[PDB]
Amino acid sequence: SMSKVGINGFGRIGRLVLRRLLEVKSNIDVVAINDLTSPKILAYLLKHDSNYGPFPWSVDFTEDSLIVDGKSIAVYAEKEAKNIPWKAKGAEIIVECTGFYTSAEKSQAHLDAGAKKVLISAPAGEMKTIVYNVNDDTLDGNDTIVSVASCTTNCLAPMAKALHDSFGIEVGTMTTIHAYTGTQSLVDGPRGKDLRASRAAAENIIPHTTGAAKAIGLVIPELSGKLKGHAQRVPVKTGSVTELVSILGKKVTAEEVNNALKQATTNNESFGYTDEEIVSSDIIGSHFGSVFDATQTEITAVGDLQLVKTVAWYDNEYGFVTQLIRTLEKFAKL
Amino acid sequence: ASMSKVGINGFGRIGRLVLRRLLEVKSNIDVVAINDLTSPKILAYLLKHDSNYGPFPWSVDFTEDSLIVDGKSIAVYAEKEAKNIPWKAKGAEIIVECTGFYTSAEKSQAHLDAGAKKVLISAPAGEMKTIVYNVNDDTLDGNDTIVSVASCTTNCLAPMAKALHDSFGIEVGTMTTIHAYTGTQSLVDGPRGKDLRASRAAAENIIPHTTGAAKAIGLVIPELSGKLKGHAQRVPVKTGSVTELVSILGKKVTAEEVNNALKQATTNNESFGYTDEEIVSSDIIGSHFGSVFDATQTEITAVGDLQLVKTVAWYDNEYGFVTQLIRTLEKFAKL
Amino acid sequence: HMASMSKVGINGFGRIGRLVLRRLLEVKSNIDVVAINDLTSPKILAYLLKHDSNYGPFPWSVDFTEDSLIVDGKSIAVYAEKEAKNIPWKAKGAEIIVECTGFYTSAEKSQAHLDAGAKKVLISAPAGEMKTIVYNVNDDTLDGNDTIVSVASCTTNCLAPMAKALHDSFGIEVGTMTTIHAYTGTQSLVDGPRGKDLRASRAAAENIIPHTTGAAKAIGLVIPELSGKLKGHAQRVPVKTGSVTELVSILGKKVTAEEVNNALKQATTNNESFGYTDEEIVSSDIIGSHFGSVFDATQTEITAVGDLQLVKTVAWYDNEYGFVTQLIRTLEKFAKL
Amino acid sequence: MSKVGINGFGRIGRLVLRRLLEVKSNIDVVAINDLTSPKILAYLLKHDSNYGPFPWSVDFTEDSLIVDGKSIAVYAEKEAKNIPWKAKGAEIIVECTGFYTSAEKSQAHLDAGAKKVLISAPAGEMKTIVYNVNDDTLDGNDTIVSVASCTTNCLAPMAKALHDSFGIEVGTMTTIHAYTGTQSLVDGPRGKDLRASRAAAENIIPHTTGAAKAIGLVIPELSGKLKGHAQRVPVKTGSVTELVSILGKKVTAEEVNNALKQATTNNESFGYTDEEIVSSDIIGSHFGSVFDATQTEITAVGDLQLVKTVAWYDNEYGFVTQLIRTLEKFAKL
Ligand SMILES: NC(=O)c1ccc[n+]([C@@H]2O[C@H](COP(=O)([O-])OP(=O)(O)OC[C@H]3O[C@@H](n4cnc5c(N)ncnc54)[C@H](O)[C@@H]3O)[C@@H](O)[C@H]2O)c1
Ligand SMILES: *C(=O)[C@H](O)COP(=O)(O)O
Ligand SMILES: *C(=O)[C@H](O)COP(=O)(O)O
Ligand SMILES: *C(=O)[C@H](O)COP(=O)(O)O
Ligand SMILES: *C(=O)[C@H](O)COP(=O)(O)O
Repeated sequence: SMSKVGINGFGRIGRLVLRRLLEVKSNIDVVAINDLTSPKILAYLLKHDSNYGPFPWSVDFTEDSLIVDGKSIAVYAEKEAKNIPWKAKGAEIIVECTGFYTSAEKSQAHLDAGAKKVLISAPAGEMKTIVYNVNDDTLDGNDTIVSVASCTTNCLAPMAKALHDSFGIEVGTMTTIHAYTGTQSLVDGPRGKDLRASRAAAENIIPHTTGAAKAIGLVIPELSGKLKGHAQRVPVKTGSVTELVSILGKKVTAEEVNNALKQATTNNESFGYTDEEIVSSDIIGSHFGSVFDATQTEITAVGDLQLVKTVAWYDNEYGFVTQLIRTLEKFAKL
Repeated sequence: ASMSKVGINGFGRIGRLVLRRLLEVKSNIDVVAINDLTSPKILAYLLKHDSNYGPFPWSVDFTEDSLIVDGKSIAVYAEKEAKNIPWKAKGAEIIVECTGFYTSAEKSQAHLDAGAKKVLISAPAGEMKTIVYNVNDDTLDGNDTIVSVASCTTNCLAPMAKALHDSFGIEVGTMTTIHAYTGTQSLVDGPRGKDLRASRAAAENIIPHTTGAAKAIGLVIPELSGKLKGHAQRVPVKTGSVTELVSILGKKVTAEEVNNALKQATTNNESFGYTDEEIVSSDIIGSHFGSVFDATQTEITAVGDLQLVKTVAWYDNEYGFVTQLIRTLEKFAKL
Repeated sequence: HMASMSKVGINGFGRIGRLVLRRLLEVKSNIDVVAINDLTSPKILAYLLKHDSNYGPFPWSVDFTEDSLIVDGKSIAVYAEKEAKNIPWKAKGAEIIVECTGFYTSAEKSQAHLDAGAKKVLISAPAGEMKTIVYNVNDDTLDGNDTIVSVASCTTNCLAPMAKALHDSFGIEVGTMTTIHAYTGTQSLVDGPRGKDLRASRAAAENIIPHTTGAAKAIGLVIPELSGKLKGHAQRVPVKTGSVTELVSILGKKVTAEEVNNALKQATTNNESFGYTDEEIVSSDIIGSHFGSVFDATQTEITAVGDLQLVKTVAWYDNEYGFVTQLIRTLEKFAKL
Repeated sequence: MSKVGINGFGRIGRLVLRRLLEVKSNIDVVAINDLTSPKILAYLLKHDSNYGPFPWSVDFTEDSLIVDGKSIAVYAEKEAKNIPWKAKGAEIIVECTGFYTSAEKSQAHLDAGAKKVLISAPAGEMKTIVYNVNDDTLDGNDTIVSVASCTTNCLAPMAKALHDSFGIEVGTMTTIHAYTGTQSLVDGPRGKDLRASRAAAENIIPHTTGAAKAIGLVIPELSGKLKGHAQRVPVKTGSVTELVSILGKKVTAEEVNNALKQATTNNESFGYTDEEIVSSDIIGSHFGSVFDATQTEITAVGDLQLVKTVAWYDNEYGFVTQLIRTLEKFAKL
């Protein structure tokens, strides 16, 4: 199985990818990173993290590398992926974390530079799009470029899968109350063409699109076209919650829904359950893609018509990263 | 000539804003007395200096037993029990009850025993007339003595639900409000009555919470009782909130039809605003509406003959709701 | 009679540039903004002008065309030039440029606006050793031959009036300042590279972040006698606007707190730039201030053992709008010289 | 003495328990006194917005908490004198309510049958301990002692190092300090202090600091020579103290840094950094104070010199580590 990884983009997701590989003592080794910033600044950002605290392992750097837990990781600085020297240290699978290569066509550049596979940390149009412990069995040995969808997709999918398997989802709409992220603005000022993205993120509730609305239908194809949604971005640094309002294929009670979800979470490393009265800071550093919260289930029933609201927490950074890593570990062995 | 002399019980966020709004609109209502647990010095400091709305627009001073606001005295009483408030001293006739401790007819009766004639409660207060101005204020009459203006979220939800119900019918619906933190919550993790989530640091968390709209809505629009449920997610913004409603309607619709219907309902409506601008919560701070419908967030999800309709309205849960309280107060005084 | 200059162009319609317009309209200035240069579309600029997270809705109407804003019914041209020398300032006869981008903070750089047809430039930031004005501290150093001028920084505009008053009353022998300062656009929203400065890379709304300010170092431009006598820095903190500067000085006289506060009170009298408070205010109370600086008598502290004395004085400032009111007073006088 | 009681299971009290378990202390917490139900206390112990999930099991009964399998009695007395500390034999009381910050007030716990009291705050004229500055002042006859305040625990090691190396002639400090429970969530009455009434997460708020009164008890040669205050700001925990001093010697920055570095060597209470840290990096710190050499500043004109030195502190967990050090020593005297 492939054991050598390269990371393109050592931002929030890239840095956490490394952290989680080390934490689970993966046999995968990160051999190289591509990013335009100096090793000294990357080392600083690896070592000190506003959301997750001090890095658990030693961190140092040289002019062209980081040294992490005594191991050397090359730092390349190519603006175009086609130029990254992935062959130099034998980088086989690229975790593409920049946001600038979110298509098969764009990520082909890494294969052209000598890698064997690419795992894209975002939705990436019409390609295999995997939420681990939902549809990771769709992968096979011939796949070369795959997506792990988005954080919100990894929250929504397991919950949608459980409801669909138990009851049928006829139609549904989701809203994620979502921690602010780097695509937003610190102060009011231009942020590309999206007006709301221009607004001070830590001072506002901000409506925003969600990657789940396009990606969910690739993950659970029976639900393609049956689900829409969006986000409200709010001033918490990480930790998010997805609410899904569905019409189901049969009549249910709150207990029945909660039981079905509890069953779906049993011995499921990707999908957790809680009936504790938690809040978002309790999900920070979670090792699930999604934690269903039985305390927030609500059934609104008027005869033949019933609306079912189900709610799951997710750490949009580290939780989603644990999912990426599960998918990567499987992807490497194919 | 109306029943113009008012007393405020509870000079907190809502009480102080009551005064600010009455003065802003040059109301004929005269606030003649306040009851609160704290000194006039402290109440004057809080009235003058506001973290959400800025400097008070009028002069503020105090004496040992009064505030002096724009040169007009307001008596300050410190009675923990409302039956002991001497409302007759200055002739306070209508009491704006803003403490949270008297949210029923039986409790707010104390003000009437203490010599007031009417009470308007700034919160849901059980099975009593419960008014969202410009939704059901025509249900008030001259015999009402204790009435509620529901909650902020009810004032946000009701006009949007009334419009949809009138134009399309609502068969069933569920709401979530993404809601600014309030004084019922906690600064640091620590006990906060019986509710476990209320104990958690409010400016550092998304905190699920119950909403007053969930019981108050079938009092305001009786055709909808039993048909809506909902809750809140309390989040770290200081004021400014947004209510999402997911409904099944009585007919099939397009987003444009929905937006047009809501736009028509907002026209010449001082309580209910409309936007198709890409606003965010800070833009609703200081709003003079109870609710502002946002056409940019309308979403129809349809499969077959099944349709879910998501409609969204903003509200300033402080000042916006207070403008509604004041409209209701002004009418109640004239009855 | 030679009329004062009345037509302004704004280079950079960021926070400062937008607030420049706001303040000119609020004061019903004689000065009209006739043009703006910025690379962002009029649609987005109109959206940002109309809706402000810090100051609320714009008080006048706003609309736009593909190449203009229409503000209070008046058209303002919008150009999109990357190089200042290419801005067509002569089209609407922009005479004074308010240079708000941060990319032209020197005489050499800002003279490009003169090449582009403007007559004078006022830079909204420190700009090396050029004429540098804190209004009501050293604006009487301006004259008719000044063509490119700086208004220093917000922190300079906070520190200087307090330092001037102390220097004039008592003497400042040496001093150091710390500003506990609202976060700004030069910082980061999430932890990530922000040029070469390590602390600027850290999430601004989630941290106390030490940061430079040249305010004290270059104070000799504004108060020559204090050149080289002051140092300081900032702690950037999670408030959206509103800041406070503390100055610890060795003075040239033994003083009491009352004596310090009285001298500062006299300095703030009939002074539209420098206010005084003895109220127990907090940062949100300074948001929207029309002063450059507001001295707070409640925070004065004298620590003294024998002849050894330290004096702490503290002034609030709205690092956005308050600083902008200073920029506008400077601009109005500059226009008449 | 090994059996402890906690009066007040707020931020400090819960973290006292957390740290005691973390260091595998032989101290045994046998009882807690707080007006809140065990249900709610167990929920707050389990789930912490600043430090994350509690690392041990937590359960409860109507009158107890069960922590890592061990029962801790929970009493609900509003007056300390009525707390029945003799029932489980609580000998040393960690007094964390803020309502008994004097000898005369904390005497109540001795009348209630405890042997000694350690107060988590300044408490007037009593022995006031910053661990690794003056913990050698404690002896076996002391019955009521203070661990000063978080800011004092930050300031003291920095002031002792400067004073020992250079002399501090006079100084003034400002701490840029995380908001705390004594402040207000929304603008509204908060006792008599006007600034405390203001929304803490939305403002810079000038405030007193415990270090102003306590530092002279910790370092007696400096009594009357230091003053200061706080600016409370919107971070949940993590703070930073700046001290501006007139020293008794002329110095360079490197000389100051070096002197500080030496003071932090083999010193479990006082850390050192030359990295470009920010406040979130101090959250969870196991020091009372971390001196930051990157912020050192020397301002000199002629033969006048001002020296600015800066130290980080986790005002919650760091200070609690110092409290625990002092408690462990106090229990053995
Ligand atoms: N977002 C909002 O704040 C909001 C919006 C709509 C309605 N409300 C509702 O209106 C009421 C007040 O809310 P608030 O946010 O102003 O609370 P607040 O806590 O800011 O104010 C409560 C005030 O009442 C005073 N008080 C408490 N008990 C009292 C008593 N027994 N006698 C006299 N004074 C007393 C307090 O000192 C404080 O000044 C509540 O019923 C609340 O549900 C609040
Ligand atoms: C998580 O991937 C990131 O915060 C994007 O959020 P989505 O809501 O999944 O688009
Ligand atoms: C408004 O009344 C106050 O914030 C309460 O909020 P609800 O969601 O209306 O209870
Ligand atoms: C104000 O100009 C801006 O926030 C910069 O702050 P300084 O502290 O003046 O550099
Ligand atoms: C720490 O003890 C608490 O936050 C008090 O702060 P001080 O600045 O030490 O009073």
